[PDB]
Amino acid sequence: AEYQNIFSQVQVRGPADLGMTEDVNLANRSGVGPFSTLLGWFGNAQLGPIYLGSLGVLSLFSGLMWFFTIGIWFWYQAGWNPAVFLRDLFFFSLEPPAPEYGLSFAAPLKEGGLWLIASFFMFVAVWSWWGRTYLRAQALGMGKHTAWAFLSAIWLWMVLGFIRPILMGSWSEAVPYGIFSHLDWTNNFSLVHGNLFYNPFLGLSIAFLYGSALLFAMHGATILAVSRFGGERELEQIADRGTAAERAALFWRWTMGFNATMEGIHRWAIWMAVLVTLTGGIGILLSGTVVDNWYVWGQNHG
Amino acid sequence: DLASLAIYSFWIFLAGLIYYLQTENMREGYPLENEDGTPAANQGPFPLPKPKTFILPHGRGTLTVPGPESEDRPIALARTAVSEGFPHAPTGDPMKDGVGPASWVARRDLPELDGHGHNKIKPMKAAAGFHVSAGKNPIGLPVRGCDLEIAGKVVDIWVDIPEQMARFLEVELKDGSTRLLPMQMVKVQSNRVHVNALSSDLFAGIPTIKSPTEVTLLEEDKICGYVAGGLMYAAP
Amino acid sequence: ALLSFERKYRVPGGTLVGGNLFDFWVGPFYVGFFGVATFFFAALGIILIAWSAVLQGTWNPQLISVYPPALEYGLGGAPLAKGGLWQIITICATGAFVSWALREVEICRKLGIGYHIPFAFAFAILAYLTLVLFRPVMMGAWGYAFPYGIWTHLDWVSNTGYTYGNFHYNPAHMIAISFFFTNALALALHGALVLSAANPEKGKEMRTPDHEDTFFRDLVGYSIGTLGIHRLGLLLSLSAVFFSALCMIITGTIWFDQWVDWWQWWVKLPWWANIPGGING
Ligand code: BCL
Ligand code: BCL
Ligand code: BCL
Ligand SMILES: CC[C@H]1c2cc3[nH]c4c(c3C)C(=O)[C@H](C(=O)OC)c4c3nc(cc4[nH]c(cc(n2)[C@@H]1C)c(C(C)=O)c4C)[C@@H](C)[C@@H]3CCC(=O)OC/C=C(\C)CCC[C@H](C)CCC[C@H](C)CCCC(C)C
Ligand SMILES: CC[C@H]1c2cc3[nH]c4c(c3C)C(=O)[C@H](C(=O)OC)c4c3nc(cc4[nH]c(cc(n2)[C@@H]1C)c(C(C)=O)c4C)[C@@H](C)[C@@H]3CCC(=O)OC/C=C(\C)CCC[C@H](C)CCC[C@H](C)CCCC(C)C
Ligand SMILES: CC[C@H]1c2cc3[nH]c4c(c3C)C(=O)[C@H](C(=O)OC)c4c3nc(cc4[nH]c(cc(n2)[C@@H]1C)c(C(C)=O)c4C)[C@@H](C)[C@@H]3CCC(=O)OC/C=C(\C)CCC[C@H](C)CCC[C@H](C)CCCC(C)C
Ligand SMILES: COC(C)(C)C/C=C/C(C)=C/C=C/C(C)=C/C=C/C(C)=C\C=C\C=C(C)\C=C\C=C(/C)CC/C=C(\C)CCC=C(C)C
Ligand SMILES: [Cl-]
Ligand SMILES: [Fe+3]
Repeated sequence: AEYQNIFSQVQVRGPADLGMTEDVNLANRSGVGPFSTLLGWFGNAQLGPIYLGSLGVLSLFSGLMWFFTIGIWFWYQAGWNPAVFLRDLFFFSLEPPAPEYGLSFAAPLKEGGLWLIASFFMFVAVWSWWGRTYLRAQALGMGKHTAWAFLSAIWLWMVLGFIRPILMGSWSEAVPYGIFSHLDWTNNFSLVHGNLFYNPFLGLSIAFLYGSALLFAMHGATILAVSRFGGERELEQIADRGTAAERAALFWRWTMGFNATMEGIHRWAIWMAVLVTLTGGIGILLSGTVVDNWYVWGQNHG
Repeated sequence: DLASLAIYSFWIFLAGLIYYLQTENMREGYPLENEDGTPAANQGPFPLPKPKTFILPHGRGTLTVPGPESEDRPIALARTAVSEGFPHAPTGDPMKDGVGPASWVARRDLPELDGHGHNKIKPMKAAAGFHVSAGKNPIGLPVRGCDLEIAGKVVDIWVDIPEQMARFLEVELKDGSTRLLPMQMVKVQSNRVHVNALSSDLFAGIPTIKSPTEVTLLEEDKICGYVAGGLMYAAP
Repeated sequence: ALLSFERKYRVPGGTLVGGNLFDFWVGPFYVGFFGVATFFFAALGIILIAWSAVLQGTWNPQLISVYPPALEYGLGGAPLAKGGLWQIITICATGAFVSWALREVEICRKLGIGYHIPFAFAFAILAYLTLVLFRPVMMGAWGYAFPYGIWTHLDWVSNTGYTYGNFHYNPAHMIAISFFFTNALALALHGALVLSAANPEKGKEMRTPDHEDTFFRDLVGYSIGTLGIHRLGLLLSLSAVFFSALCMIITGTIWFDQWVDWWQWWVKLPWWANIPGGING
């Protein structure tokens, strides 16, 4: 048996790493947490520290509010009986206001009111966390790649529960907070729109979803294949190409006729991923607002 | 209609994106060459990208790509056919010459530095606070070759301090000297360390390092290339 | 024809079969015994498809479609026009995929790197085999496999899914989707991280892996590391496909009723099975 390097064979620990200090306000970084021997077998054993600024608390707070808001309702539905609560856990659902109220905020709590509340908490929780993602990169002098990629996912999210419901004219068009609920909603959205498979954007979106798995499988495997030449130290291989970067590239060139570079492969990676939700948001945004039946549209594109 | 507009726009966008992506992945290894190191006739449909420059972290300089490429080392190989497309055979000792699966590239002869400017990898004896926190500790273990013969014993572990990870094992040979073995190429067993890629009589060939407390990028490449080449060349 | 640093690697050796008979390149492509094997299987399979196109009456890519033998035929042979071409092509496809993996193994040996790639690819081949071979055989007829056609195969998915109600309820299909979703999230982060370090704020100096680790601990309070992130991606990927093949291998075999009903085992557990109120009471 040859060593595969999927799990480390020897763990090595040293003093806690307080991390790089840049324009970072060290007053907002907590203290290091414990070391996990378990995680250590796969990756880093160190937990923490974490940086909690005003936005972090803001985000983290409203994040729980959203979560709790939905949860008291699920309990209201379970008749406060902890037995029922568990049995029908996947069945509960906080639905949006009836189509009657349109895009109003006058719906009574037991009729969509809580939904609006919860949605509002989720709105700031996500957007404040997005800002957090940007500032955290600025404080360390790094590019904003993570913030722009995260924006892509936010796009699909914004379309699903905000932008589309407004262009349609009612919060009833949005997604319900429930496990089995949002599953039915999905199946249902497709049926109502003439079978989503006829929507060219779902098709692209799928392509990239499958492509993301193809790529990461390819990438992760490659790097492990050349980790015997320290292939994982991607940054230095970018500044001073080593044999790891050369045989990695050559493996793919001899296999499919072309290759990437240590930096290039990551540009392929960020876009393959980002396009999943980018293409998907457009597809959904045009559903019901511009195209009513994809089967029909497909019959004569227009 | 709008939907038709959207989807058509997208495909044009996607074509520009793939163009960008492909040219971006040509900043290394290009332009292509003939087996004799001469610029190849056709370079394909995509043009070389406009150069970009990296500012290395510790006064270590600048890097601009694409830029003049050149193996800054001799290649002991000779053609085996009269036409392009065939294997080139090693003229000497593939292991000693650093060709084929035993190849290494002329990386900077400096060590990699962590975020603060310190050597990224150090022997564990010189890294205060570090210790084996889990798994069999290899230190003091004898090392065996693919020929089932003992070639030495581990005397230390070189660690990556900023990533707290084991990267090499320092092994002492019968002649009293030591060599580095990449962690990813050894099998740590309950009562011994096994090394498949090499046979006992090859450990001495492993390239040696200048300073005993540091390794340079150039030395890592020669060491790793060497033991990986054993898979093919030590085979008998 | 060669990358600036390529000649030194193009040495003899590594082949699994045929010694040095096929040990050579064509342009950038390596050609092992399996290089030839895949070409043979692919040419043939493309030929049979072209021939199946005529029997059908179209040369339109959106229309062409090779269907498996009708259920009547069970697991036996069938006339070329009615399921036979599909069976032969399936063999060729399988021959072409397995050969490609083996060719990758040979490329691995010449370069002296690990076998993780061919290994990962095997999982994809496995998913394919579950759909066109394993499930059909366990169900009793080649008629349960999917047709080879750009749209007709989506019809299969759609129909096969709805055959058990809303397929969303397949539990193994839920795990699978989670891994797919997660792998994409992870891929987006890995690519953005490395890029934001190699391309720091305008004019600033190239960041280090230390900064990468810092950024994540600052953000979520933990960093899996550079080696860990690649182990993770490989794992999320292979797991997504593993649960996919699995959710299908059980559909129509050990479970052939509505998937939504499968969930009663939980709601009807003795204890809460009778309490009044809630959604199920
Ligand atoms: C996984 C569950 C279903 C399935 C469900 C779906 C669904 C749902 C969708 C697709 C879609 C696609 N499927 Mg499928 N598909 C299945 C099995 C297969 C098999 C196989 C050998 O088993 C193949 C070749 C394909 C191929 C394809 C593509 C034509 C198309 C997706 C583009 C893409 O980016 O893919 C990911 C791969 C990459 C990004 C890598 C690059 C590979 C390229 C794209 C392959 C091109 C193949 C070419 C069109 C066929 C050549 C055949 C000739 C005989 C040589 N599917 C199984 C049975 N498939 C999408 C579509 O738009 O359909 C109209 C779509 O929405
Ligand atoms: C894209 C089309 C549909 C959709 C279709 C589906 C389908 C189809 C499936 C899911 C499934 C899931 N969906 Mg969804 N889903 C949508 C939109 C959302 C919205 C929000 C939009 O803004 C969210 C947060 C979710 C969230 C979720 C997860 C709860 C669950 C997948 C696990 C996962 O790996 O997630 C990826 C994210 C991470 C790994 C990071 C965060 C950690 C997550 C939240 C952990 C969840 C654990 C889960 C609650 C555990 C249950 C078991 C316990 C023992 C009770 N969906 C849209 C509207 N969703 C799967 C499922 O199993 O559902 C029951 C499933 O099959
Ligand atoms: C309406 C129908 C049902 C439904 C019915 C099904 C059915 C039926 C199936 C799936 C399957 C899948 N479904 Mg579903 N599914 C639904 C809704 C969803 C939703 C959602 C958000 O609503 C999601 C995320 C998913 C997600 C998924 C995936 C987990 C999984 C497919 C990936 C896979 O197996 O790849 C595996 C990859 C392959 C099979 C490809 C192998 C590639 C081969 C080896 C190489 C080909 C090379 C090519 C020929 C070369 C070309 C060369 C050129 C030079 C390029 N489904 C609805 C509710 N789903 C499938 C599954 O689990 O399959 C096992 C499946 O059969
Ligand atoms: C290309 C698009 C893909 C993508 C990308 C993506 N996602 C991202 C990013 C990117 C680039 C981020 O930067 C961001 C991130 O920070 O990741 C680590 C994120 C992120 N993607 C997330 C989820 C997510 N992404 C998904 C998908 C995708 N993300 C796509 C596949 C999905 C699916 C598949 O549905 C989900 C659920 C988030 C985990 C994270 C952004 C976090 C956020 O917005 O947080 C607000 C904060 C809260 C809601 C906090 C409360 C949380 C819990 C309800 C309570 C329990 C935990 C809490 C810690 C308990 C505290 C207890 C106290 C007693 C102490
Ligand atoms: C029966 C239903 C049909 C259907 C419907 C459907 N698919 C869909 C949609 C719908 C309605 C989408 O909206 C979505 C899409 O984008 O479509 C264009 C999608 C899609 N269908 C896909 C695939 C797919 N669909 C399929 C099928 C079908 N889809 C059926 C035919 C199939 C197959 C094999 O049959 C596949 C492979 C994806 C490409 C794409 C869906 C989106 C996706 O993967 O998204 C990941 C990202 C998000 C959900 C991002 C929003 C993220 C938030 C910002 C984070 C949440 C924050 C929160 C704070 C987290 C808290 C976590 C706590 C733990 C802390
Ligand atoms: C964890 C598994 C993930 C994965 C991994 C993966 N794929 C891989 C690898 C890996 C590690 C490779 O090394 C290999 C590669 O070399 O990629 C560049 C590959 C690869 N993954 C590919 C495709 C692919 N992977 C997919 C998925 C996945 N790949 C998973 C997400 C999908 C999906 C989701 O549908 C597709 C289409 C190929 C591009 C490539 C392998 C190429 C190959 O084997 O080529 C030689 C074979 C031929 C020339 C065959 C042609 C045969 C005949 C012409 C008949 C055709 C029959 C077929 C049934 C017709 C189908 C028609 C459709 C309309 C239905
Ligand atoms: C254990 O018990 C306790 C009480 C402690 C907690 C219990 C809570 C539980 C068990 C919670 C379970 C929650 C679950 C399972 C939630 C699931 C949500 C799911 C599956 C999907 C969500 C989809 C939602 C998306 C599409 C929502 C998007 C929302 C927006 C874009 C915001 C829109 C904002 C609006 C309409 C109003 C705000 C207005 C402005 C602009 C200021
Ligand atoms: Cl300091
Ligand atoms: Fe990487």
